[PDB]
Amino acid sequence: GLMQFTLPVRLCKEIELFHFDIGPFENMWPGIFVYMVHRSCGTSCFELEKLCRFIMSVKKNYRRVPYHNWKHAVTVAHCMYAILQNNHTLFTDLERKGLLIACLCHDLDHRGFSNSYLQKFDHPLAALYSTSTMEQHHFSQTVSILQLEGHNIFSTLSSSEYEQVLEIIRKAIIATDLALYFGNRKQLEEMYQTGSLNLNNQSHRDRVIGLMMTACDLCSVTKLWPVTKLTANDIYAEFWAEGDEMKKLGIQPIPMMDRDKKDEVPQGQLGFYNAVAIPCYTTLTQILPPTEPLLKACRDNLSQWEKVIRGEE
Ligand SMILES: Cc1cnc(C)n2nc(CCc3nc(N4CCC[C@@H]4C(F)(F)F)nn3C)nc12
Ligand SMILES: [Mg+2]
Ligand SMILES: [Zn+2]
Repeated sequence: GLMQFTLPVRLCKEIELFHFDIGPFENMWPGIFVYMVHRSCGTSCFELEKLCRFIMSVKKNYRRVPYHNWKHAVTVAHCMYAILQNNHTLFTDLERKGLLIACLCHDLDHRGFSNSYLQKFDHPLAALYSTSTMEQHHFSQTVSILQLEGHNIFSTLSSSEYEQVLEIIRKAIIATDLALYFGNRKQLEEMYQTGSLNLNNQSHRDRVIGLMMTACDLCSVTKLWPVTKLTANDIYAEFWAEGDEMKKLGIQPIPMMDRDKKDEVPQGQLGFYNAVAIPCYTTLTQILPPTEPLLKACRDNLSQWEKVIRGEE
């Protein structure tokens, strides 16, 4: 256990910042993740051989799709790392263990299609899981990989601690269904404003961890503008392929997914920042003040989309 992972200087410094981009070198992403586990959890948290085997099977179970791919998994895990490292004393040891794994696993075996497309196509997954269809699938894939021989990274926990970590992971992964975010955020907003928010209340922590999951999942809007803008291309590449598959079933896609409305993307981003992203980081910053850099970066990117609309960029 004298075997620390170490990053080149620029990465060692910049990985601590919320806006870090993990880079185009896929083969460095596993080491970046182990580095983050070792600092946010400890060199004691997992056996290195088991953790390495788990990461590589997780990678193999992400698909070659434009956005919901292995790079997205590691990107979402890094945003969680930055949240955890900026709120040293707010989280339990089980939470530090579970949440980086949940982030790495949270889109396992994504096919690049929405819950709504699986329901309209009548995919078998839509009959097995009637709500949060893909997110129940991602959690089921995580359990599968944890059960492969030599892949049980939680083997040193008691039965009850193992049950607890798998429940943190399950709830964190379900919470990445954006349909559930609007309601979660409204309850958190009321709880904060009436001062009823209690981090010793388990159902309150669960809500706060859900919002952390949304914030990490949406973190492309918190990056430097060139990263944000190029990530948006990948996001729409998926939506528009789904739009094409909606038109093949004889269904007009929603505007978000209709490549004929390419021109409105700037205005679509404004709506998304104002309805989803800004509210997300605003409520997160109220509950967890040291996450403010996420809100500040989001607002800078909103202002860049505003520039695009005025043709100033
Ligand atoms: C989940 C998520 C994560 N991260 C990001 C950055 N995004 N961007 C989105 C798309 C947002 C969105 N774009 C549109 N547009 C685009 C043109 C037509 C339509 C409108 F007519 F509005 F302009 N509608 N909507 C709702 N969804 C996400
Ligand atoms: Mg997802
Ligand atoms: Zn995701």
